[PDB]
Amino acid sequence: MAKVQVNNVVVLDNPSPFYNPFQFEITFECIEDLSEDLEWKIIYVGSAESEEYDQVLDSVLVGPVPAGRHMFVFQADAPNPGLIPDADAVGVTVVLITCTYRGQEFIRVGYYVNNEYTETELRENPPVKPDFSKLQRNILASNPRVTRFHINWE
Amino acid sequence: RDNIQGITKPAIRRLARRGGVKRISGLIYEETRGVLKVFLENVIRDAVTYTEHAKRKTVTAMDVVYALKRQGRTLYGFGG
Amino acid sequence: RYRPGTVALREIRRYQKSTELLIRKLPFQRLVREIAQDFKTDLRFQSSAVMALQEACEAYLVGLFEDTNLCAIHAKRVTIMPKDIQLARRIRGERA
Amino acid sequence: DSEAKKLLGLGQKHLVMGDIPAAVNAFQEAASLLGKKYGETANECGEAFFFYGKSLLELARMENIGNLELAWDMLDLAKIIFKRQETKEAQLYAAQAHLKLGEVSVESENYVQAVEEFQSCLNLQEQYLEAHDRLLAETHYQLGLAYGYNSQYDEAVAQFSKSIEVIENRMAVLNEQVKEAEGSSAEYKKEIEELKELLPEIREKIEDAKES
Repeated sequence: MAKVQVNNVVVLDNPSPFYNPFQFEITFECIEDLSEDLEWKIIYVGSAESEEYDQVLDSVLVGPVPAGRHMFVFQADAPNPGLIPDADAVGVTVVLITCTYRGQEFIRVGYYVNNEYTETELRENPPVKPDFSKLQRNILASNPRVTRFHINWE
Repeated sequence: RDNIQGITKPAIRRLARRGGVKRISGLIYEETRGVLKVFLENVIRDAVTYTEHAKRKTVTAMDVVYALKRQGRTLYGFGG
Repeated sequence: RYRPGTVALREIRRYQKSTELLIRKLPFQRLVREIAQDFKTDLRFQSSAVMALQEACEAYLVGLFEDTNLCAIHAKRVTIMPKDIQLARRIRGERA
Repeated sequence: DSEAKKLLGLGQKHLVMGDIPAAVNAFQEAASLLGKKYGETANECGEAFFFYGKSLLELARMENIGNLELAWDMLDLAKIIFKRQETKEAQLYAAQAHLKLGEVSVESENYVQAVEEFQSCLNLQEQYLEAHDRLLAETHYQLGLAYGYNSQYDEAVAQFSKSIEVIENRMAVLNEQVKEAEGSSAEYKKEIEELKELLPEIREKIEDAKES
């Protein structure tokens, strides 16, 4: 029935240092009153090789959600670098905004994020162990990927 | 024993070009074959499930479309 | 007419011909039947169903390769990599 | 070099006149000059290649390497050249190239690629325009068309209703501006009534898509 529609997502504070928190201004809409719970999640892909290194940065559980347009800033802390494989630290990776209704994920927004060094010396000769204090995170916000899944909206 | 593949390396190159890829690495062939196998596994599982629920012995194109609708649809923006 | 050179045409996405299917039918059908047999089931696939599966797989892979090439354009890579394919899978909502 | 811009203007005027062959000829000559001078990738060839591909699309549409194939090639080159430049003008031109790629896909009976190109154009337009822009209505209309062709009629009526929504939003904004402006008391109302004339055929498209 598509009872919740994400009309827009605006990436805030981009670019930023790696340690800066993610901030997404999300604008969505409920066609009717929701009897169950919505759950928003931000998920960082620390490694393209395995999903085991996905970090759920934060989760927001609301319910019941009334009909109409809603806008809110989902803010989540930066991923734990101690859990990120060194080879996947510098370069391109993925961040995800998932929304779940009644336990079923119905939308998954994906952004490419490019973590790189700003000092040219570090960019040319990157240290063996990545320096996240010197990494800058640039979310490729102009190219979102919204994946809609069919769920039972009761 | 059986490493049956459904897609050829020229076909992989043609699909990569349609995607706009200019140069592919050697491991791209095996990676593409693996992802295609995962996709086909999910879709075929859903279609056979639909067919066995319907109590039919032959999976049809409508069964395939019903299974494909379960995979999820990726859009390149929010207003679309 | 004026056409760009081949070197320039390597930079864009190859134009899709409506009639042509990029995945050859016979080995693909053998793979489909092998997966069906692996699912402990004796069902046969109709030609319409295997053609639908062919077209679905082709569209899936072409979109995947588009996003793979985007991921590779970023991080300043000339050649795409399995990491690029995996990141494209991740960003296109795919989940294990 | 100046003759190349003269060719561009001649081709645009011919396209507006309806002499699509002459437009294609002028745009082809201009694109040839720009590509032979600056290279078939440089930024100076962007608009030339875009108008060449657009004229090729018009030629293919009138006829109802192939025309659609060459149009796709030129428009995708132009889209690359535009997207690589990080300015608002270039991004909106890239959105236009995406829209023309989607129209070429519709004419090529490739509706999935058409819906992809229209979505890309709409993403660029929504992130670089105001929410009451007539271009957003046009893109929603093309998107609903592609959805109807692809037998996604629910998304078709959704996109058509979105076009109606943005048209009505622009109508309200223009009524506010004709009420709060001094010295321009007629153009806004005329444009409002133009959009009102445009509305019922979009509603008819909604009904036709509902009919499936």
